[PDB]
Amino acid sequence: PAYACQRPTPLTHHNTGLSEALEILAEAAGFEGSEGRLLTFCRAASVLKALPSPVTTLSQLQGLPHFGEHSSRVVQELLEHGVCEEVERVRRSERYQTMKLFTQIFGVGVKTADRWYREGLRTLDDLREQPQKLTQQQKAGLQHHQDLSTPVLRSDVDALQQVVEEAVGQALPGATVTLTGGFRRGKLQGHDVDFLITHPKEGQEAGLLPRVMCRLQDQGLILYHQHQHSMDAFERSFCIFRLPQPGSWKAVRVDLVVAPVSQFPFALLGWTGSKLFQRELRRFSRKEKGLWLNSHGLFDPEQKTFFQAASEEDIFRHLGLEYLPPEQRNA
DNA sequence: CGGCTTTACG
DNA sequence: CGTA
DNA sequence: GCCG
Ligand SMILES: Nc1nc2c(ncn2[C@H]2C[C@H](O)[C@@H](COP(=O)(O)NP(=O)(O)OP(=O)(O)O)O2)c(=O)[nH]1
Ligand SMILES: [K+]
Ligand SMILES: [Mg+2]
Ligand SMILES: [Mg+2]
Ligand SMILES: [Mg+2]
Repeated sequence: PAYACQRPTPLTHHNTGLSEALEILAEAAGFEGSEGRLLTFCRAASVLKALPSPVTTLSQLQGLPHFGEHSSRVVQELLEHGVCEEVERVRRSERYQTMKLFTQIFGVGVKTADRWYREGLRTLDDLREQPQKLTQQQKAGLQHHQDLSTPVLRSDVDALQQVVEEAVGQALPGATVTLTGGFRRGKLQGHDVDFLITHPKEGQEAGLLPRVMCRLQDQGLILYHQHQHSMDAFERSFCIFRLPQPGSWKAVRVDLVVAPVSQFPFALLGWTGSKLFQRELRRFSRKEKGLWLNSHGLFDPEQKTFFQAASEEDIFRHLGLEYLPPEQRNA
């Protein structure tokens, strides 16, 4: 199928080297402001992730969506020689390495990274030498960069889920906490931990994060937090937690999002990802079904009505798609 | 060409 | 501009 | 970069 939401995409697969190479080119395209090329290379990579066995010959690419001349050439060289010269050229280029370093800082996007690169900056120390030019978010991302570069593990997730569950339960009787993001899709490692919070009585979830954050801050667990007030915007908090470790601690990015229970299935679907799965699903909804999907709902612009969903299964059914559990959304 | 997910908040 |  |  042409859309990633039409096919199961497991976390581990049979074309790891080929997908890795295409995702290098996708990332590099993004660094150069070519978001169309990034999307195609990402889609091509995801098609290989969905295949039931390894690609060993070029003919297997015939008929595969999103494989044109460029993506096919990359696979051809990897099959024939074990490397793709274009990919290796990107890997060792100063532009790619610096843009990857900068864009992985919390608070730095492609545009900021590119400006810093054009200004001649190249290292984290170059950034630190002019703290007056950094936002508070970027200061926090640099302050904690080493820890934030360290993979978050399942044991960290379990520990953070307990402290968030404890704080949410202290802030609002009856509130629930659901692990979302990459760990819900079965990832064993990740860049952060994402939690979705709700309450079974519509409206009772309002005003929750300030209470949650105060209780976390009084335990000394919050190194950074950025709160966004709240339906078409959820209350959200992008945090850096201080996570205890044997004899020490490490900083961990944690995202908290609160949804009213009426919108919980849409929030869970959106925050579970993957990012490409989400994009593909929303593209499918609009272009194939004429319905507008976001993290709050599913809108019929002809009838001018929102679909009330009680589950992710409801949403897949309303879109005419076979249900995919989170572990098969690893597009 | 025209499109490419989503979009309020800080 | 940045954040999911 | 690929699709229509
Ligand atoms: N609308 C929108 N949703 C996004 C975007 N990026 C991600 N999402 C959605 C889809 C994402 O799955 C979800 C959580 O975002 P992460 O925590 O940044 N990523 P994940 O947990 O998958 O992996 P890891 O943390 O290990 O890097 O938010 C975006 O630019 N826009
Ligand atoms: K970043
Ligand atoms: Mg173009
Ligand atoms: Mg995450
Ligand atoms: Mg996150």
